[PDB]
Amino acid sequence: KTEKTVKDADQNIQDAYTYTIKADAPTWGKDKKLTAFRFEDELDKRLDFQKVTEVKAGDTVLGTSDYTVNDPATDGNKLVVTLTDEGLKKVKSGDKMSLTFEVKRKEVGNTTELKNRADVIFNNPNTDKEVKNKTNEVVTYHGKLKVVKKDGKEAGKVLKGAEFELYQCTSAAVLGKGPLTVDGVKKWTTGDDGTFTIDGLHVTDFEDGKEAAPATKKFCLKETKAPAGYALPDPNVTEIEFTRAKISEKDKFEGDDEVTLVSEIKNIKQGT
Ligand SMILES: [Ca+2]
Repeated sequence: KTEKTVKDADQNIQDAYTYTIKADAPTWGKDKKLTAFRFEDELDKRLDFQKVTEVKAGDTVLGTSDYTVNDPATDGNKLVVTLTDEGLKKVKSGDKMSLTFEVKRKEVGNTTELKNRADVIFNNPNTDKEVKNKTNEVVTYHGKLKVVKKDGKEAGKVLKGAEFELYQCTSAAVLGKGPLTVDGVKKWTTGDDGTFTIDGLHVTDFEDGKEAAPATKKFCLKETKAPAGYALPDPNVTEIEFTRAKISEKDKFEGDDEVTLVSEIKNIKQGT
């Protein structure tokens, strides 16, 4: 069957991840040859194609002379991987074709979901007819994380200058991997409105194209520096339940839209 898979677990915005397209080549006798075979994939506009990592015909790993790659940036983000005449010679009747390529998601954009589907288009050597087989659709979800720094007492007082790191964690008491780099940044500071937004993070409840198995996967914000005149909170680690359903909630805080999770973190004035 014609199948698409995505390997994206824990890959945030601007982290490389991969798609794989698998399809059966047609069958043909010794008196014929495969005259055309290509993969096509309309990449979501939020993706930046990086490179093809592998093209295989059965167990044969193809080389760059065996296929051509277009430039998705100049073809409306459509990727086309076409077997050359040398590449078509390496294809055996009924071979399982495979294409793996790498992308980066540039931003969350207007939906947490980012879908992908592909087509395999070839000439059937038995009839010389063009055949087009579409894959299933796979989905990758990312959301924005907005942090709003406030004074624990004085309601409505937002605080500039608070500094934070981000970690993977099982809980706020047990930090995992980090400080994480997200789109070249590994430390964020609250601005004049007491906020910053991390655009963006991989959701925890869905990964590699399917629902995640029940697990205690979370993100944690570590406040490393409090605003001037404020004591560093204890605890200074805030855990975030960064799921599709939690992100989708809206109008609970300023800037709380369906693609952003808003986390309000309190600080007590130095000397209480
Ligand atoms: Ca929201």
